[PDB]
Amino acid sequence: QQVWKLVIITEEILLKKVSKIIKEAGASGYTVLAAAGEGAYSNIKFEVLTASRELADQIQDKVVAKYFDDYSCITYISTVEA
Amino acid sequence: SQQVWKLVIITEEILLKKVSKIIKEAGASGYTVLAAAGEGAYSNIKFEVLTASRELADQIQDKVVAKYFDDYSCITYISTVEAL
Amino acid sequence: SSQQVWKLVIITEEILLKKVSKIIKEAGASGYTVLAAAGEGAYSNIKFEVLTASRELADQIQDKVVAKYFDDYSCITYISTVEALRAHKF
Ligand SMILES: Nc1ncnc2c1ncn2[C@@H]1O[C@@H]2COP(=O)(O)O[C@H]2[C@H]1O
Ligand SMILES: Nc1ncnc2c1ncn2[C@@H]1O[C@@H]2COP(=O)(O)O[C@H]2[C@H]1O
Ligand SMILES: Nc1ncnc2c1ncn2[C@@H]1O[C@@H]2COP(=O)(O)O[C@H]2[C@H]1O
Repeated sequence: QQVWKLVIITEEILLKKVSKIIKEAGASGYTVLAAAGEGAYSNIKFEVLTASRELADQIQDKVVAKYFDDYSCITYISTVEA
Repeated sequence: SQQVWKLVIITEEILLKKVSKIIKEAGASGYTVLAAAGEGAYSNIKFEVLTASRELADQIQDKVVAKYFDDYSCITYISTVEAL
Repeated sequence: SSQQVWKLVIITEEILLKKVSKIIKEAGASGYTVLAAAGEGAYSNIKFEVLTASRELADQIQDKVVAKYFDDYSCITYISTVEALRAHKF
């Protein structure tokens, strides 16, 4: 019941593209919340729970490779108990 | 100092008052709600409830899941954090 | 391939947005995220999330906000750890 929580915080423009990467990669779902900040609720925070670290890592590695340079994004991973 | 538990519940908006009732009636210090959307559209809510005792978190959790999980789209998980 | 970073959360009334933001930046944080929130102790609270690679940085921010506002406003704070890619700077 120990799963991994992937977080992606990125510009709101990427809502469909990032949720595509999540859905296709095989995640059972995702959560998304409106967010603001610096680095106006112009961003979104993705939360993807996955049964395996490797899946979380694969989603993050694709999102980062495709979008980290041309859009402002951060991402991190933690573990939770389900 | 002091390790507390973070119970997260994600359910749809209409359970807001019934779930908050369960949290308060279980004797939690309080709770935090954020608006959220997702797939498993922004008419779901995310509860976060922090508790000194994993006991308290687990009861609140089972009582919510018993009453509503089968009939409503709903997820939950627990982690630990460091409070003051 | 991963590095430990600390995540500081502060939940306060929305009116404290400008003051708390300024305390985060003045301590040298690379950034912060804010979400709108409601709760009990409609979305008239705010949740800050501040990631940093030094627990000392997180401790300074937390100590200053607690000292300044936790008497006069209803707030909570906590800290946990997360993992980030080494390639990223926090
Ligand atoms: N794997 C997952 N990761 C993160 N959030 C999820 C996951 N599965 C379900 N959820 C959340 O739980 C909610 C249940 O109802 P919804 O499908 O409307 O929206 C869902 C998401 O917000
Ligand atoms: N035990 C708890 N778990 C989660 N959040 C809390 C808890 N106690 C207080 N809070 C949050 O702290 C906030 C302080 O102001 P409010 O009472 O408006 O709303 C409160 C909640 O958002
Ligand atoms: N150190 C940090 N802690 C928390 N959030 C951050 C940090 N750095 C950047 N962010 C978030 O990542 C977002 C990236 O785009 P923005 O610059 O619009 O706003 C940023 C913040 O919301």
